[PDB]
Amino acid sequence: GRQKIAIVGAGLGGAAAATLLQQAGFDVEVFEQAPAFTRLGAGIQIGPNVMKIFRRMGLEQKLELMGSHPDFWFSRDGNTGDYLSRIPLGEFARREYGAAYITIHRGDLHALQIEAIQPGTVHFGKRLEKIVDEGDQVRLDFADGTHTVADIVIGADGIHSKIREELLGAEAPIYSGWVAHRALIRGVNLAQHADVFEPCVKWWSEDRHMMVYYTTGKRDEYYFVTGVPHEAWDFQGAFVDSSQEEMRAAFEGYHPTVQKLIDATESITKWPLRNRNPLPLWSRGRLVLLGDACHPMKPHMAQGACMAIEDAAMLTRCLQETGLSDHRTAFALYEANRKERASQVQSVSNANTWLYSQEDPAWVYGYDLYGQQLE
Ligand SMILES: Cc1cc2nc3c(=O)[nH]c(=O)nc-3n(C[C@H](O)[C@H](O)[C@H](O)COP(=O)(O)OP(=O)(O)OC[C@H]3O[C@@H](n4cnc5c(N)ncnc54)[C@H](O)[C@@H]3O)c2cc1C
Repeated sequence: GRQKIAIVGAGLGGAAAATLLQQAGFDVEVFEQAPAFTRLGAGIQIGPNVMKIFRRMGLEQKLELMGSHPDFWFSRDGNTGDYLSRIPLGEFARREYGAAYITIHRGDLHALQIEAIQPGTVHFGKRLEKIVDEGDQVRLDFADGTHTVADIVIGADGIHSKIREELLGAEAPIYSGWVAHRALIRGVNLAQHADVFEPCVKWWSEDRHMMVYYTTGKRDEYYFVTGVPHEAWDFQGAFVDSSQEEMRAAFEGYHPTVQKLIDATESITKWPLRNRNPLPLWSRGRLVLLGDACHPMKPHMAQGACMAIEDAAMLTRCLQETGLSDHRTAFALYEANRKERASQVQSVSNANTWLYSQEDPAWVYGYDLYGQQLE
């Protein structure tokens, strides 16, 4: 008796799903390949639509205390500093969308999310190598020679998803012609230029950009992440070190505020971004996918983790409707209730002009996931 869910991947999507599903009364364990838990030294942006999901988890208030609450998102021209858009966030967002827009330290958010999972149910050092849906249950084999069995398996295992591979076979090669540079800035370097350093700003030019925001309400730590054309990635790491000289050449011509940020860094890392992504895969048999395993996308709108967390919330609602004994109905309802919004996000990402002009972002931030009728 008593049915079991195995989740592969303890990233933001897998850890959200584990929390929501356990809080709903399901029996859930999580299997993560990393040998240890790492707090990523990076920021992340979380819109009101996802703060409403952290609310269900009991984490919204804590995240509000930890994060920065920008009053606006500014899009600015990279060369001139002209204001291309002034998107109201802050108290306007709280009233209009029903929750805060925050920017926050991603590693600390991630730790808080894993700490909401029942102790004894998250297993590190478990890299899935083989999975077989035997028809009435699924067996999972890990690289350390252990295994586990479950009634359904959630593929929360990211763009390199092994669940996706077991279903579709080996994915065609995808190359990388662009990178994201990442840096955290603190210090007198930050204090010296605090008057010109706005809380949430995207600096744009013809073929590249730099996004910048604070990670905490103290505004003592300032983060940037870029998107920049780059030669094909052939390094073994998921990242490599970059340098100020690299960044200053890539951002030649940008406004003095951006040059000040580059000069203020101590350590920059570079991350490969894929040129292409496959079409969504939602479920097959006893396997269901969420987040970057399901609908990998270019990072143009920076809503990927938010979409993974929305997936987790909607999947939980659908399993609450059907129970685990009727997983095929749940998995069908999940896809039916997510695919159009995922497709709108895809189409707007393709245009790559999100908040470049003074547009109304309500369709993203005002979305009411728990209000949607599953039908
Ligand atoms: C430059 C950039 C900026 C971004 N900014 C934002 C932002 O501000 N806001 C936002 O919402 N999103 C943002 N995103 C998108 C976001 O990072 C991703 O969409 C999100 O991480 C997807 O979460 P996930 O849980 O689906 O996958 P992941 O975060 O990739 O997690 C997958 C997990 O599965 C594990 N795993 C993989 N293979 C296996 C295996 N075989 N066995 C076991 N475990 C395995 C991995 O180790 C990992 O822990 C950005 C992305 C980029 C590239």
